[PDB]
Amino acid sequence: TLVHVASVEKGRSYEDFQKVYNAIALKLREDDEYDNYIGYGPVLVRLAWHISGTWDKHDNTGGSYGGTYRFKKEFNDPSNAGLQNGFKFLEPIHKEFPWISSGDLFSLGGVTAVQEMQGPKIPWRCGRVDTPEDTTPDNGRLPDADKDAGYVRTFFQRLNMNDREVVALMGAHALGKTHLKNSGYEGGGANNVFTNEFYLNLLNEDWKLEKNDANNEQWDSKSGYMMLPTDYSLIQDPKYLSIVKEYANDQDKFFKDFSKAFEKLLENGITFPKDAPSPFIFKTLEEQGL
Ligand code: HEM
Ligand SMILES: c1ccc2[nH]cnc2c1
Repeated sequence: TLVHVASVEKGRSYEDFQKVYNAIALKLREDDEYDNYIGYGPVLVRLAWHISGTWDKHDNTGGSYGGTYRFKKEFNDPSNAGLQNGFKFLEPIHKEFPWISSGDLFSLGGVTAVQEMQGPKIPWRCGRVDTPEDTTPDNGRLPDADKDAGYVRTFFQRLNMNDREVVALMGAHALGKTHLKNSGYEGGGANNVFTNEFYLNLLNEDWKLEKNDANNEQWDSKSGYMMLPTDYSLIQDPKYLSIVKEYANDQDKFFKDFSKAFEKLLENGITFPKDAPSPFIFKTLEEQGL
């Protein structure tokens, strides 16, 4: 119903966005201490998903386009607790590059994090345009963690995602950790390297249903790993489980499927002129010798 047309920031081209990529990537390298030396990679990915995950396919409300996370209603969404750190991270980036829209910056931060953490290339398109504060979606559009596969499946229909896209997207839970103070879930062992480990862990660990100090159930393993009830639902549902096994046994296929679904997620709600530039594929720092 609402239409949002991609409008390229004036006169900008690939090299401009590569420059923004690189500033994000260098800071990512710089600020290595954050969250017990996990770095900001994971929270930037989470931020990019939460700013896109407000989308509603039925009326094209929410979505990354409007960059509405900058307004207090959305930034104070309880579902977004902890994400202020990612916002604070990108603040000097925005100040150095004031011409990039908020939506483009938030989504590009997510792409950059994934690639720098050795995940797949994620094609990325520019052209999100900031929209006014009253276009900010209401709280409560992001998913709950204490639910089952049916919830997860239904939830993601609203973002136009199918079983394979959901299971692939969840693979980002290889990254970073939960924070009791943020979500009511107790962090387990944490990584900042993007791999298909989330699926391996699901299938190979000895999971026990435990209560954490916030009185929420989560699945914990002797090895110090953890899963959310919605994570675990991927192996409880037989359709989800088949895909989990696939990604666990095929790193390349996971990367390819993640790349597509993550780009899709970041682009939901946006109309790209026939006219628009092709998606950009940014080189990593290591590819550039930086
Ligand atoms: C049913 C879906 C999902 C639910 C219930 C869920 C729930 C959560 C929870 C509770 C947190 C911890 C927040 C805090 O304690 O710091 C979180 C962390 C995170 N989520 Fe999800 N999530 C879902 C899907 C996704 C998807 C689609 C992505 C991205 C493609 C993703 C990326 C992340 C990342 C990277 C973290 C780690 C953040 C950090 O370490 O600071 N999540 N998830
Ligand atoms: C968020 C972050 C890390 C995770 N590891 C397993 N499930 C997770 C959710």
